[PDB]
Amino acid sequence: MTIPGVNAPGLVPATKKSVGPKPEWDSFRDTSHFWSSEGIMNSVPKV
Amino acid sequence: MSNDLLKYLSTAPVLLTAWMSITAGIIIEIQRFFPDSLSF
Amino acid sequence: DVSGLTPCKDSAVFKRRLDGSVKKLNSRLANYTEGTPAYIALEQQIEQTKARFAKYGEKGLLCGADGLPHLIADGRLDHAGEFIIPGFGFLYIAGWIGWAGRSYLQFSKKTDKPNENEIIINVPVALGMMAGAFIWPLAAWKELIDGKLLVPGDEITVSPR
Amino acid sequence: KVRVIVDKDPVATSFEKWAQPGHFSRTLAKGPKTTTWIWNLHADAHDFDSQTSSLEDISRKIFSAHFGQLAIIFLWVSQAYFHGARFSNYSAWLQNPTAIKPSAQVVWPIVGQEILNGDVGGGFSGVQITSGVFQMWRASGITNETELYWTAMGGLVMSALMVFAGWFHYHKAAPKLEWFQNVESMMNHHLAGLLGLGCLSWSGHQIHISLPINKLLDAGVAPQEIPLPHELLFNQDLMAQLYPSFKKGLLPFFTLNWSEYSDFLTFKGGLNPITGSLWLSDTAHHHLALAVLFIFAGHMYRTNWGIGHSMKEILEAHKGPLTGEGHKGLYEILTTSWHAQLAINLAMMGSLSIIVAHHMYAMPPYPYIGVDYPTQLSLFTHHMWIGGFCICGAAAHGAIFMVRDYSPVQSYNNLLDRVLRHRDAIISHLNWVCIFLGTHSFGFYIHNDTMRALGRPQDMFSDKAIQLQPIFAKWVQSLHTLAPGSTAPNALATSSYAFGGDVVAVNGKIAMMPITLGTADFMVHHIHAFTIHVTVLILLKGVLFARSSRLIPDKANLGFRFPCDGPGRGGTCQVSAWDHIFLGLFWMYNCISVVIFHFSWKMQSDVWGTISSSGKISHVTGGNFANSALTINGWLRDFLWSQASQVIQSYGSALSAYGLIFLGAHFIWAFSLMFLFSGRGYWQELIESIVWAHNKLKLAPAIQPRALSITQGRAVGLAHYLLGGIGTTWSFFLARIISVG
Amino acid sequence: PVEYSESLPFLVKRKALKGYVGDVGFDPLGFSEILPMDWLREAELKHCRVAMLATFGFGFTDFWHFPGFDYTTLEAHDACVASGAMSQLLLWIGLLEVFGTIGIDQTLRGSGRAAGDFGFDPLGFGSDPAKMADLQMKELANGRLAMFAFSGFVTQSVLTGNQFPYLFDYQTTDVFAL
Amino acid sequence: AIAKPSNAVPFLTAPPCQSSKLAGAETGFDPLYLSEFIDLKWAREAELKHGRICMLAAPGYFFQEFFQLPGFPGYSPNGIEAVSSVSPEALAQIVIFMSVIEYNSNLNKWTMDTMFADPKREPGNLGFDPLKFGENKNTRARLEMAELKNGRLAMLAFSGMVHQTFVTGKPVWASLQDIF
Ligand code: CLA
Ligand code: CLA
Ligand code: CLA
Ligand SMILES: CC1=C(C#C/C(C)=C/C=C/C(C)=C/C=C/C=C(C)/C=C/C=C(C)/C=C/[C@@]23O[C@]2(C)C[C@@H](O)CC3(C)C)C(C)(C)C[C@H](O)C1
Ligand code: SF4
Repeated sequence: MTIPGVNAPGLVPATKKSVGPKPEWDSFRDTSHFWSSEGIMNSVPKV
Repeated sequence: MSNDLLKYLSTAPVLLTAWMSITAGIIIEIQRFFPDSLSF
Repeated sequence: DVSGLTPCKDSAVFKRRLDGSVKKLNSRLANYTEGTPAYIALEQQIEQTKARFAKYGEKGLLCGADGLPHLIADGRLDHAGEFIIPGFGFLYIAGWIGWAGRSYLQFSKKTDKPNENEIIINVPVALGMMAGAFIWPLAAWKELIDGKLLVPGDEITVSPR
Repeated sequence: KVRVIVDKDPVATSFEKWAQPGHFSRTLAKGPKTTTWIWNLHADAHDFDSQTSSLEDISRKIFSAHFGQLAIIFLWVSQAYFHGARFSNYSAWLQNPTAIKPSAQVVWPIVGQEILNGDVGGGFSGVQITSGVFQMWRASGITNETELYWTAMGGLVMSALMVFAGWFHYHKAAPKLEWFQNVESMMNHHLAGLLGLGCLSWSGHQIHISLPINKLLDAGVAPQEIPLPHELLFNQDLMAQLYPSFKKGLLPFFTLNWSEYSDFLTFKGGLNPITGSLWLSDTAHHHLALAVLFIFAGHMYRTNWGIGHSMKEILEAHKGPLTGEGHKGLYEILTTSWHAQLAINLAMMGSLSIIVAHHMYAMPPYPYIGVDYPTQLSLFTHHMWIGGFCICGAAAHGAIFMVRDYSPVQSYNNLLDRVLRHRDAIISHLNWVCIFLGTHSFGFYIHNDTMRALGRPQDMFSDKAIQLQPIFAKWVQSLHTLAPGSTAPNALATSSYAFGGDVVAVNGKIAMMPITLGTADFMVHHIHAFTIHVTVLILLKGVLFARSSRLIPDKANLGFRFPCDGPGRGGTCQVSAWDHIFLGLFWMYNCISVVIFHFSWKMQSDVWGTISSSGKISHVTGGNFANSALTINGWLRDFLWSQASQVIQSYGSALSAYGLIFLGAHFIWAFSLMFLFSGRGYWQELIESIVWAHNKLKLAPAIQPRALSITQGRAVGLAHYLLGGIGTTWSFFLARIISVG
Repeated sequence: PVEYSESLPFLVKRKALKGYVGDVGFDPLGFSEILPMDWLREAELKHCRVAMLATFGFGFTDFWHFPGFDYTTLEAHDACVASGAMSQLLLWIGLLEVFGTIGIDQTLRGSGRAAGDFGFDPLGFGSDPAKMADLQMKELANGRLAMFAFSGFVTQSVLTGNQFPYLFDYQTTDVFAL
Repeated sequence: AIAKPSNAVPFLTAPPCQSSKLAGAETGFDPLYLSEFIDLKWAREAELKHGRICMLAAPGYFFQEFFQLPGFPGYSPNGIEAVSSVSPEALAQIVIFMSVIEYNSNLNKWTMDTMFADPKREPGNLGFDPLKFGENKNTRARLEMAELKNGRLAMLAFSGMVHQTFVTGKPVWASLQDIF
C-alpha cells in the first residue's frame, strides 16, 4: 500500500482539465443518478 | 427514548414482533450460509 | 441396506434426478443471454443444485426405489444425524424456552402488579431469565429435588368430580 | 355563516398513553384480568362513539384517522410506482406489450423459492403481476423509469405530508363540531373542488401528455424517440403537427367554436383497433365533460352568500299521503350521526365498485389490457369482492345507527318510523320473493340434472328442449347495437362491443367480442337475483329488527353485538344485528363467488380466445358454456374439475406458489369450520384442564386464559371462512388464466 | 406594542424565535410555529457545519488529492463508493450521528443541552462567555454562507465543466468591457 | 446546561454507571445508557471474563504464527485455517477444560440473581490469586484499572487481528508487514 508521506507523496496535485467549452444539459442529464434510467440502476448499493 | 416509549416498546406485541423477526432472520441467514441441510 | 434401501451414492434414480434437474435449469437458461443478472443467478441455481446432490450423496443417506432420501428413525447410531442429534438439539432449545418462560412467570408473580407485568415485559430481567435458562436441565433437577417444580396436588383447583 | 373555527393544542404529544394500552376505554383502563381483555382492546380500538360522548371529539378522531388512511394509501401507490421503476420489465413490455408478460416483483433466492422468478420475457425473471398498472402507466404516458421513480418519491412525500396533517389536525389545531357539520359547504367543495377540478386536471394531462405519446406509440415510434412531456407541453408546433386543431389556440374555446377541437376531442366510441381499448381522445372529452358537470353541480348548496339550496328544506318539502311527514328529521339524523353517513357511503361505494367491475371488462379503458386476460379477470373479481364487502359494511353500520343513534323524538312519523312500523310486512314479502326465486332458479338446474341423469335431454330447460330465452336482454342488446346510427347519431360505434358488432382483436388474441345470451344466461342471472335477494333479506332483517322484535322487545338495551338473550323462549341465538351481518357475509360470499364463476366461464368460452387470419374463432374452453352451464354436474365437471388442472399441475413451475396458496386456502377454509360449528363451553372446559396441567408445574399465568367470546368465535370463524374461500378462488383463477391466456 | 421582524418589517414577529442567536426574524413561512426551535436549530447547525466542510473539501479536492484517490471531484463519490471509502465514512459518521440523535432526543426532552452544543471546544476559542455569543453568530453567518457556497460549487461545476472557479470559458475574458 | 453531564460524552446526561463504585466508573462512557437496564455488577463480571479471554487470545493469536508447540500436528501459522486443520478432539478437550473451570467456579450461581446473591461476591472476583497480589491493598486499585483497560484493549486487538486475517488471508504479522 502507498502510505502517503513515507513511501508516497503526501498530496498529489490534481489533474488540471483546462478551461474549455461547456457540456450539454442532455449530456449530463442522461447520466445523472436521479434523471437517467441507467443512472438510477447504478445508484443501488452493490454490497 | 423515554421511559414511556421504552415501556411501549416493551409491550407484548412489539416485543413479540421484534423477537420473531430476529428469529426469522437468524433462520433465514442460517439457511443462506448452510443451505439444504437434510441431516446432521 | 436397512429395509432394502441403498446409499444415494450408488443410486441410478438419484443420479437421473440430478441430471433431470440440471437439464431443466439449463433449458430455462436459453431465454437469457450471457453475463446478465438472470444468467448468473441461474448459474448459482445450477451450482447449488449440484452441491446439494453431492452433499446428500456424501452424507450417507439411503435412497429408495423412488430415488429420494429416506430417513431411518429407530435408534441406530449409523443414522444418528437424521433424528437423534437434531432431537437432542431441539429438546435442549425447547427446554431453554420453557425454562425462561417459567422463571419469568415465577418472578412476575412476586411483583406488585403481575397482571401488567405479563403484558408489558420487564425486559432487563426477562433477558436475564433467557440467559439463565441455558443451564435448565440442572436447574430443573435441582428444583425438582427441592420440591419447587411441582405444586402439590391439593393446592390446585380441580372441578367437582 | 360558514367559517373556520378550531381549538389550538387540544391534545399533548406524549407516549404515556402508548405505554397505557387500554387508555381509551373506561373498562379496559383498569387493566387485564383475563385474556378477553386483550381481545376487547382490539375490538373497541376504533369505536370512538363508545369510547367518548362528545361528537366534536369523535369527529376530530375520525378526521385524523382519515389522514392516516390517506398516508397508507399514498405509501401503497408509492410501492406500485417504485416497484415498476426498479424491479420490473416495464421498458421491455413498453417496447413489446403483446409478447412480454408484465412483471414487477422479484423473489430472493433463499429456500429454492427462486423458481417463482419465472420466464416473463425481455430477459427478466420475476413474478407475473395482474394489477394492470403497466397498462395504466402506458395510458398515462409514462415511457421511462425515471418518471416512475420520481412519482414514487412524490408519493412518499405525500404520505409524509398526510401523516403530518393527521398529527396537526388532532394535536395542534383540531376543528370544531360547527366546522364539521357544514355539510353544504363540504358538498360544494367535493363536487366542484375535488371531483370537478380532479376531472379538469386529468383532462388537461390527457390532452397535453397522453394523446401525443400514445398516438406516437401506436404509430410505431419507440419510447426512446418519443418527445418528452415537458417538450410536448409547450411546443405547440409539435402538437399542431400531431393534432392540427392545436394550431388554433384557445380562441376556439373562448369563442364558442368548440367544433374546431374535434380531432383530439372525439365521440368515436368503440375500441381503438391498435391497442384494443377505449380511445384516449374519447376519454379526454369524457373527463372534460364530467369536469363541467361536477363544477356545475357543486354550486347548488348554500354557503356564506345568499344563493344556494338547503338540504333541510329540500328534504322537508318531500312528503306524500302514504308517507306522513316524509323526509323530516333525516337532515338532523345525517348531521348528528356518523354511522348513518358511513352506511350510505359504504353502500354507494360498494355498488360503484361493482359497476366499475362490470364496465371495465366490457369497455377496456387501458391499452393492451383486453388481450391481457389475467388483468381483466383479476380486476373484475377484485372489484366485485370489494363491492360485496362494502355493501355488508353499509348494512352493519345502518344497524349500528339503529341501535345507538336512533331516537323517536326526532323521528316521529317520518320515513324511518313508518318503515319500522311495517318491517314485518317488508320482511315477509321479501321472504316469499326469496323462496319463489330460489325455488324456480335452482329447480331449473335440478330438473336439468335429473333429466340428463334419466336420459331425457328432450325434457330439459335447454336452448333446444324447453327454451327460456332472455327476450328483454336481447332487445336491449339490439337497441344498443342500433344506437350509433339512430339514437346516438354523433357516435360512430357502439359504446361496447359486448352488445354486438365486430370482433375486436389485437394480434391473435381477442380483446372484445359480442356476448350472446341464452337459456344458461337466463338461469344464471336468475340465480344472481335470488342470491342478491337473500342477502338483502338477511341484512334488511338485521337492520329493521335491530331495535327489537316479537321475540325480544328490548333488544336495543342489550346492545348492537351481544351473544344472545339466554336459552329462554326456545333459544334466542344470534338475535343481534351483528349476527345478522355475520350471516349475510356468508351470503354475499356465495353471491359474488357465483358471479365471478359465471364471468370466468362465460368469458373463456365465448369471448376470450384467438382469431386466425381466415376468421376462425377458437375460444379457451370452446364455447361449452351454452350447453354445459345448464346443470350443476356440468358446472362441477366442465368448470371446476376441468379448470383445476392448471392449479393442481403447477408444482415445479412458476405457478407452484399458486398451487401452495390453493392448498393453504383450502386448509384455512376447513379450519374456519371449527369456530363456526363449535361452542365456547367445550373450549372453556378444555382450557380448564390445560390450566390445571400448567398449575401443576407452577406456570399458570396471572392473566387467566379464557375461551374466546361467542361473538369473537363467530367473527374468527367468518374471517377464516372468507379468507380461505377468497384465497382458493384467487389462486385458482390466477393459475388458470396465467397458464392458458 | 406589536413586534415586527427586522428582516421583513411588513410582517409581525413570530414570537417563537425569542432567545436565540441570529434572530433578525427571518421566518416568513412559520416553521417555528409547527416544529420546535431546538430541533430546527440543531438541523441548522448540522447543515451549516457539513456545508462548511463540504465547500472547503470540494475546492481542496479540485487542487490536491491523496495518491490512492486519482478521481476528480465529480466522480470521486462514485469511485469511492465502489472502492468502499464512503462506507467507512458512513460507519464512522453514523456512529457520531447515533450519539447525535441521542443528544437531540435528550435536549428535546429537556436534559439541559442547547440546540447544537456538543461541548467540543478543545483549543478554548470562546471559552469566555462574552465571546461565545459573538462566535456563535459568526459560526451561523459563515455556515449559512457556506450552504450557498457549496450549492454554487456543485451546480456551477457540473454546468460549466471547469475545475476550481466554476466559470464559463467566456467569463475568463472581457467581463469588464463597455 | 446539563445538570450532571457524562465525563466522557459531556453533551449527554450522566449514566448510572458513572455514580457507582466499580473500577473505571468515572469515564462514564455509556451513550446507550445500558447500565440503567443491565445489572451493573453482572456486566463487570462479563466485561472482566471477556477481557481475560481476549487477552489470553490476542497474544496467542499473534504468537502462534511465530511459534509452534513442538511436534503438534495440523499446525498452520494463521489461526483460522489452524482451527480448521487441527484435530477436533483437541479443541473438544480445550472446551471441556474451559467448561469444567466455568462450572466449578460458578457452581449454583449462573443467573443474574443467584450470582451476586451473596453481598460479598464482587464483580469478577473469582478468587484466583495464587501469588496473593490482592493482599497488598495499596496497589489494588491500580491493578484493577490496569486489568480492565488491558482486557478492553485485548478485546479490540483480537477482533482486529481476526478480521484483518479475514480480509487478507495471511497471518497478522505478514499482513502488517505487507503494508509498509
Ligand atoms: C369505511 C369503512 C369502515 C369504517 C370506517 C368502519 C368502522 C367501524 N366498524 Mg366496520 N365494517 C366495514 C367498514 C368500515 N367499518 C365493513 C366493510 C364491514 C363489513 C365486513 C364492517 C363491519 C363491521 C361490523 C360487523 C362491526 C364493525 C364495527 C366497526 C367499529 C369498530 C371497528 C374496530 O375497532 O376495528 C378495529 C380493527 C380490527 C378489530 C381488526 C379487524 C381484522 C379483520 C376482521 C381481518 C383482516 C384480514 C386481513 C385483511 C387479511 C389477513 C391475511 C392473512 C393471510 C394474514 C368502527 C366504527 C364494530 C362496531 O361495534 O361498530 C360500532 C362491529 O361490530 N364494522
Ligand atoms: C346447499 C345448501 C343450502 C340450502 C339448500 C339452503 C337453503 C336455503 N337457505 Mg341457506 N344457508 C346455507 C346453505 C344452504 N341454504 C348455509 C351454509 C348457511 C349458513 C351461512 C345458510 C344460511 C341461511 C340463512 C341465514 C337464510 C338462508 C335461507 C335459505 C332459504 C332460501 C330461500 C329459498 O330459495 O328456498 C327454496 C329452497 C331451496 C333453494 C333449496 C332447493 C330447492 C329445490 C329446487 C326444491 C324445491 C321444490 C320442492 C318444494 C321440493 C323438492 C321435492 C321434495 C319434496 C323431494 C333456503 C331454505 C334464507 C331464508 O330462509 O329465506 C326465506 C335465510 O334467511 N340460508
Ligand atoms: C484464548 C486462548 C487460546 C486459545 C483458545 C488457544 C488455542 C490454540 N492454541 Mg494456543 N496459545 C495461547 C492462547 C490460546 N491458544 C497463548 C496465550 C499462547 C502463548 C503465546 C499460545 C501459544 C500457542 C502455540 C505456540 C501453539 C498454540 C496452538 C494452539 C492450538 C492447539 C492447542 C495447543 O497446543 O495449545 C497450546 C497452549 C499453550 C502453549 C499455552 C496456553 C497458555 C494458557 C492459555 C495460559 C493460561 C494459564 C495461566 C497463565 C497459568 C496460571 C498459573 C498460576 C496457577 C500461577 C489451538 C487453536 C498450537 C497451534 O498453533 O496450532 C495451530 C501451537 O503450536 N498456542
Ligand atoms: C462535524 C459534524 C458532522 C460531520 C461530518 C463529516 C461530513 C465529516 C467528514 C469527514 C471526512 C470526510 C473524513 C475523512 C477521513 C479520511 C481518512 C482518515 C482516510 C484514510 C485513508 C486510508 C487509510 C487509505 C487510503 C488508500 O489510498 C491509500 C493511502 C493507499 C491506496 O493503495 C488505497 C487506500 C484506499 C488504502 C456530523 C456528525 C454529520 C454532524 C455534527 O453535528 C457535525
Ligand atoms: S349456544 Fe350461545 S347463542 Fe345458543 S342458546 Fe347457548 S348461549 Fe345462546
